[PDB]
Amino acid sequence: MMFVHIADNHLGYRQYNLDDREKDIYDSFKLCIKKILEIKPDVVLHSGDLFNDLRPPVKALRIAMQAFKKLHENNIKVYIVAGNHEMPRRLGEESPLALLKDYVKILDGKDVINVNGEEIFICGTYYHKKSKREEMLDKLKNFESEAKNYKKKILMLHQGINPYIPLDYELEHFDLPKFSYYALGHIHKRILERFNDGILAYSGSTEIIYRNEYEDYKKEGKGFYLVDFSGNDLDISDIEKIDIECREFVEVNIKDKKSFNEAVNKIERCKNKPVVFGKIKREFKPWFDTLKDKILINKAIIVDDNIKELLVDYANRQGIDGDLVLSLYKALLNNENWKELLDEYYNTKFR
Amino acid sequence: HMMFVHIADNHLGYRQYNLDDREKDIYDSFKLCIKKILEIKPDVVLHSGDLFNDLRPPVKALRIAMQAFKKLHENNIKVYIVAGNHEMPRRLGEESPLALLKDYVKILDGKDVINVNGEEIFICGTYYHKKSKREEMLDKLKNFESEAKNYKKKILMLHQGINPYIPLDYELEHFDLPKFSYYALGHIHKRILERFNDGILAYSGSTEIIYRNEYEDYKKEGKGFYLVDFSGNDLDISDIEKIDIECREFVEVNIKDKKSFNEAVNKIERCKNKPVVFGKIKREFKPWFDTLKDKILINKAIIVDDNIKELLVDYANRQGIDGDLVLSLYKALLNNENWKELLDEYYNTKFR
Amino acid sequence: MSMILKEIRMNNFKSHVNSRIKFEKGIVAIIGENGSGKSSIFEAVFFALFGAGSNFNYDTIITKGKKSVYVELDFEVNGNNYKIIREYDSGRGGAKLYKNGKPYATTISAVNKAVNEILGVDRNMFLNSIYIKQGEIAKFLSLKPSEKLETVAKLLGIDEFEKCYQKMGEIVKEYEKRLERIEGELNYNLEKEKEKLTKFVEYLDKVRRIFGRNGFQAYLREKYVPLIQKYLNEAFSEFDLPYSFVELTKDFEVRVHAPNGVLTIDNLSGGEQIAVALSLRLAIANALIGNRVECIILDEPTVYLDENRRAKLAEIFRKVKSIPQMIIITHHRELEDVADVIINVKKDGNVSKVKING
Amino acid sequence: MSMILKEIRMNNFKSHVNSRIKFEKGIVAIIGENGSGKSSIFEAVFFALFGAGSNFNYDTIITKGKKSVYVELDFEVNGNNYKIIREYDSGRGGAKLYKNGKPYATTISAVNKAVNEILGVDRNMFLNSIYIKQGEIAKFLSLKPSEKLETVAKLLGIDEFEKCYQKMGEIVKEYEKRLERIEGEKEMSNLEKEKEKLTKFVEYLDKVRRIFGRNGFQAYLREKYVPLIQKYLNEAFSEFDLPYSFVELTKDFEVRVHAPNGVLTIDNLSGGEQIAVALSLRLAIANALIGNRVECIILDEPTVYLDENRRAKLAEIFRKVKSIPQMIIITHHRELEDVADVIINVKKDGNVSKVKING
DNA sequence: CGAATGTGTGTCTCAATCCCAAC
DNA sequence: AAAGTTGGGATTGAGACACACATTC
Ligand SMILES: Nc1ncnc2c1ncn2[C@@H]1O[C@H](COP(=O)(O)OP(=O)(O)OP(O)(O)=S)[C@@H](O)[C@H]1O
Ligand SMILES: Nc1ncnc2c1ncn2[C@@H]1O[C@H](COP(=O)(O)OP(=O)(O)OP(O)(O)=S)[C@@H](O)[C@H]1O
Ligand SMILES: [Mg+2]
Ligand SMILES: [Mg+2]
Ligand SMILES: [Mg+2]
Ligand SMILES: [Mg+2]
Repeated sequence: MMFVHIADNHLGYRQYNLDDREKDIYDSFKLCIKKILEIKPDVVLHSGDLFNDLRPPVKALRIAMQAFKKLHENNIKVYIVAGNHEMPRRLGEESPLALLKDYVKILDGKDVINVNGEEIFICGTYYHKKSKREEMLDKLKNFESEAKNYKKKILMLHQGINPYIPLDYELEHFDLPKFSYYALGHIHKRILERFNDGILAYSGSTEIIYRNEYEDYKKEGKGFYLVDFSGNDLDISDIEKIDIECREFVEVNIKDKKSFNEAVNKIERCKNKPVVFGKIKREFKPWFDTLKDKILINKAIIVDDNIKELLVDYANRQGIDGDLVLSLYKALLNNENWKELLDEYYNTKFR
Repeated sequence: HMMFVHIADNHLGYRQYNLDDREKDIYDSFKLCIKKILEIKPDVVLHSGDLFNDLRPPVKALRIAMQAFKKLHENNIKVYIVAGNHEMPRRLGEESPLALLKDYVKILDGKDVINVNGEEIFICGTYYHKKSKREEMLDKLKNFESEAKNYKKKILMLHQGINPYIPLDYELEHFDLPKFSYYALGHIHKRILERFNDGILAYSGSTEIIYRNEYEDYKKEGKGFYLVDFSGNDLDISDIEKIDIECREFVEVNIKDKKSFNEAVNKIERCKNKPVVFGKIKREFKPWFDTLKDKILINKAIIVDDNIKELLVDYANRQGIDGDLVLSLYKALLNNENWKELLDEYYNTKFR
Repeated sequence: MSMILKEIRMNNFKSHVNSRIKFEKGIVAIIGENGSGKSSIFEAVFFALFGAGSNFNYDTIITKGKKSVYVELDFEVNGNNYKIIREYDSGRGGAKLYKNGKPYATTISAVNKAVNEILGVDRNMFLNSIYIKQGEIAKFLSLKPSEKLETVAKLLGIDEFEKCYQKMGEIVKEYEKRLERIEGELNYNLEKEKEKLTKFVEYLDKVRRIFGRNGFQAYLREKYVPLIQKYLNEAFSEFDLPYSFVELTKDFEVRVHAPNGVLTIDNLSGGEQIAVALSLRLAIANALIGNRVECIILDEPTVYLDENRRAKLAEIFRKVKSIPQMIIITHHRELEDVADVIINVKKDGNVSKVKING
Repeated sequence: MSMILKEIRMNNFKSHVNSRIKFEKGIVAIIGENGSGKSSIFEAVFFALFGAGSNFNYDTIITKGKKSVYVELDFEVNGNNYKIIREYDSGRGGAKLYKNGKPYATTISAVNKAVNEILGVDRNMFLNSIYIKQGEIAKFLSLKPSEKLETVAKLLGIDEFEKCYQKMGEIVKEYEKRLERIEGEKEMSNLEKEKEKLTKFVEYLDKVRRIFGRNGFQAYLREKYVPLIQKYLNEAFSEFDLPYSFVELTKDFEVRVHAPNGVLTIDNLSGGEQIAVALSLRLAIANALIGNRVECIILDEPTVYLDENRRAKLAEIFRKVKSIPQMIIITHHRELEDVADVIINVKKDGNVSKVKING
């Protein structure tokens, strides 16, 4: 009794307006499907952001369709929740996931599964924006009432939880009811920790989307989760992380002559031909062109070679009492009595 | 002892007048065409192009088309399709919408033979060739000609325009077509059926009224698909029954008098579905016609309120000046000929 | 400029016979077909702040069938709630401006006079800062050298020091007459106290020179350039454009560094110009991220930008946290998917209808 | 006027270090990224016809790294094959102009003066008639009154009469020199006949010069051109599915639009509706002089400011257009690729533009 | 109602810029 | 001979100002 938690594939994302970076997303996604089929898991939980846009290219729809067709043909039930890039924005248009309706269960409610003689409770919903949180809390409280009977229960959400993503969080932590496992998405940091006598997990992205995620790939490989829910409960031990092969990135900040030596030995000691980014001193570029074939592209820069505090700093540099300049600066802009304030200065503290 | 279906020009996704109702009318008529096809149980369905309206159609149109040909493939109906002009990818790495139907439909770019109830029938076809690459198309047609002589039954699927039918934008002539038992064509929405080169050439009309110049054809010959019976060794018109689907009614009115106003209401009431009115109506007649904006879909009617060479001489002589001089001088200066040699003649000879 | 709009109501204004539209904090997106009343909404807001001019003809803004126009506007600035009301009945016009319930101005000119000091921005410089029209995204870039640094002063917040420098001329002169009271009489020990006031008035002028243009305004603007140039590169690089780095002079003229040469905005493409103008305007916002929390209004900025640049621009707007409320008009779908509130606007019988989505 | 472009080569022209581009008859679509090199192709066409101006700095148009610029252009007009070659080596410039093979002009100013004789259009009105740049599709309609009819004459083929009106000024003033040549000058008196013979003839020539004037026959012929244009203007404007009675065109070519409860002008319309009128007007003018001025037309991103729907409907317009022999269009939009006849793809490898034409 | 207003428009100017030909 | 030098030409930007148009007291 094992399942796969995968999310944030962002199929169709064409990084750097470059064809190769668009295909690199497809391959890793195809490779994720390949590894999943090699494992033959009982259930696949896709927790959102399969596509990058609401109207993805025809190729990305074919690639995803023929992928989820294979999973359904091998008697793997796939559950999905709509992501933020998949919720229809206008009236008559449909989500891209509607093409996968006959191979994947799009979760907006409850469902129970029989796995070798045991009832496991699956529930999930689409991406709720921060405005409609009160409707979300009612959907989560309903999923709580329908769950007290089942000792094994999982929750699929495509949201941001407060203690994990502070920038754009749509839910707080204490609103989440008790579940054995949390299949979450919308943040591309691979996260795995305990939460309310269970395991909260962000499967993370599949390919490096935004540039802040190669620092992760060298530390934390990208891919999906393989969870072993055979025993009655869940721990960190029975969760194996599956790493996929991504496009290598090489970061250089060449402002010195020692920063050219770091390149070749790193560009070759990686899997595939990488992408270089950062800053390269102008004097180093022409002697750097020798290996632009062993690299994909070079998005590197060619480099040549608090007012209230600063106003006082300026006045003293000219030789004038800055505290006077500032307090006067407030007296007239706030339209206060500069008359009452100027008459004092001439008497006491003048020379 | 076999039957097949010839259908074309569905234009799924066509959003006429940016109107939701007109967008669904294309889906419904297409669904109903699939519905009628399922009722018939035909052996093969020949779709000769323009299933979708665009290269990037809406997801809804992709779902509707997919679920239709999945129904056809699961019922052991082999569907053959050729890409239309609205479906040929314009850029390189991007794919055509028809690629989603690869597991239910054979996209024809070559030959294929089928055994149906004990007889071999030759099917061949190619995608839409723009008018520039006609010699490449002709090279494909002469190749399809050599590979067919063995078969007494043969069919050709094309999405082009033939000269004797559309003078405006035709991409091939009639003599470029080799002899085939049947021609399943497309890209023109007037339904055409006639004899051709000891065979039958056929244009399956559109399924819904797309361009407004095509209701002229809809009322004469209804829109829908063809049902062909290839039981005999050859083919005639007798064993071809056209199956018509119901489309959105259109009502044309020229209400500028009260005698033309009864022509409106009595027709708007004596039609099938909520019609579409268009044309010109006097503004003093429009508001008392607005009472029927509930029994109509939309109202695309107009509100109405209530060479030089001859004229230059006519103008010069009207001002009182020899235009023959004005004109012949006008030509003398535009060229680099001698105006002096032309004016000195006038000043000496023909002056007063 | 802690500027934020709340709501607006409008009667018989161009295509909007009647419409009440609610605004929200965040990326507000107004979508519709062409001529559906999108740009017409912002012509109404501009009408509320500044009365009809000769350029703002009533016959131009009246609904062609009607004969009157009414519009009220709610908004906040620096914490106060304001309410502007403008009307034109049958030949005569009036205006009311409320501040937190009770009225503040009751005449048209009184409202216009009140607006320009609460905003610190006039009619003409309001179009180069807050309300950017169609194609005029790069207008702020190509302004006259004097006008360029003039509108930059408002964009950076330095213009408030000029308000002191002019009010100092009032202050310096008044302390000079307290000196004329001794000087205008000292002709025709305690003499040291005569010199105490003279050295004191001389002090004020050098303080007036601090607030002056060449004094601290230029000094603070000169210290602001590297920061804006850093943010300018951060946002311009998001367009994956093939250029080394974008140099910003102290005169706010932009130079783009190519590998084998240096280009200016003149040579850049129509789309690359917009790529710079937006990223610079955001660099100014990101520079004073907490100093000047101003709201921004844009009318079709993604125009002249290709499919990818329209997309990248959306992801730029989503990561922008420096502007509290940016309202954008577009006929493109690349910005529907990134907005928080989407205001749909369609037209029935030459009359526009508003449908707000939360 | 049977003007059609053929092919153009260019060296070190801005982003194009080397590019050879052939044109075909029909709906030619130029696609590419922003800054890929689309507009630069027509900056070169303008460079070959008219030399660099003061605002058209060489430093502006040379590849910022390179030091030379070469552009050769082939084209047709009223049936003849022409070829222009302009270069600038390292400080020196030259220009060549061939006609059906053999050369016609060899100096820059000789070529400059010659091009203006075959097109009949100077620098100023070639950008308002044949090469319409960004946004200026509708600028011609909101233009200044005198400037509006000044450019209306060129796309109508009326400017051919203004050339007569000014070249008629040559004759009237030179035949007056033939009087001063006579005035200063048992045999006498057969010259009294010459006083009435030539003076009444000069008064006649000036009386003919007023016929060719603007307010004389140009305005008159323009009046007889409006009714045809107004009908075509509405036939093409109704294809935009816009909610208006009919489009009225004044004699002065300023446009008034009929709404049910009012009448609006271009001042009130939205940006996209201006472009809708502008393209429909230029197509109405083109449909008018189907044989008088069968000229080619070039558009730089016209579907900008147009929504998704108007872009599509405008594409179905261009397909039905048969009056214009060759209309080259640039777009960053996909709404026009699917309707074009030839698709010239323009990509850029860093800072150098490379063209991949598909026939 | 007529004057006080900014707002735009047309047009005119000195001045600069830079291409183009010439010595 | 070769190289800059130089004035003829065209267009452009900023700076002035009467002439309108329309709002507004
Ligand atoms: N006085 C008026 N009475 C009635 N309608 C008017 C009047 N003035 C303008 N309109 C109409 O108002 C519409 C202009 O609205 P806009 O907001 O400019 O359109 P839009 O949707 O914003 O397109 P954009 O954004 O400008 S490209 C046009 O359809 C005009 O015909
Ligand atoms: N002198 C020059 N040397 C080198 N590159 C230049 C020069 N002048 C311009 N460029 C670049 O050449 C490119 C050409 O862009 P454009 O000529 O505008 O063509 P385009 O961008 O494809 O078409 P549009 O209509 O402008 S979007 C731009 O990226 C410019 O930055
Ligand atoms: Mg997400
Ligand atoms: Mg995501
Ligand atoms: Mg077709
Ligand atoms: Mg068709």
